[PDB]
Amino acid sequence: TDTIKFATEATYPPYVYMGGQVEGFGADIVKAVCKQMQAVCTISNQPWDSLIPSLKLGKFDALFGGMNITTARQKEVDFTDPYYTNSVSFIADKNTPLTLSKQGLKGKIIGVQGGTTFDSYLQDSFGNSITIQRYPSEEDALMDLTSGRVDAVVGDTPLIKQWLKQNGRREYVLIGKPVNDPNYFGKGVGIAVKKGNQALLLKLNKALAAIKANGVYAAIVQKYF
Ligand SMILES: NC(=[NH2+])NCCC[C@H](N)C(=O)O
Repeated sequence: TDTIKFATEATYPPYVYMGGQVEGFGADIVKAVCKQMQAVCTISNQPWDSLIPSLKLGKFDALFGGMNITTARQKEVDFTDPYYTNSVSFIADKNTPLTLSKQGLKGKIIGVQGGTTFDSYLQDSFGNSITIQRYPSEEDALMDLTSGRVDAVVGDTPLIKQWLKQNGRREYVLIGKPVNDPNYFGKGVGIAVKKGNQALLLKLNKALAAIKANGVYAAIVQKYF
């Protein structure tokens, strides 16, 4: 559709991040679909909480950036077909990037609410490579994270973000881990457009399918994953 404005908050590696240009897996997917569509595009970096309101007001045409498709979000916006698996977010101090793998988290302590699906996911995906500390609640896990007693926390992101905001901690940020274990697959990550924008949605879906078909998608995946 010749001109398309995308927005994200560039704070979620490896999906999106700051290279003063937005970079990352999602940024490359967006550039690739735009090329496929013969569209001219920009990616704007804006506060996470402003994105959906701005999409609804029509300031942007599309949102992306490690955005998990969820039933709740599907009530507010329309998503494309997913272009990668869903992400489990780890919350950690921004001063130290983490590689979210068995080797990258070697010697780290990860806090989690005990007995939850997040706890099971950590056990299955990391096994004995990490130390898991379990808490009665996400708040208790965060009390340890933000006093330096664990390295990262895994839990419900909207609740965690709410806690961090209420308690005036901007120091802690999210890192995305793609879920490769089919037992924990969700709908995936997708590009969001304004609810009812069927024309753009169809164009984006066709473009995503086309980059999958011509090898462009596979090369982008190989770059990051
Ligand atoms: N661009 C970003 N800051 N993305 C954060 C995404 C966090 C999480 N995956 C979610 O779907 O809510």
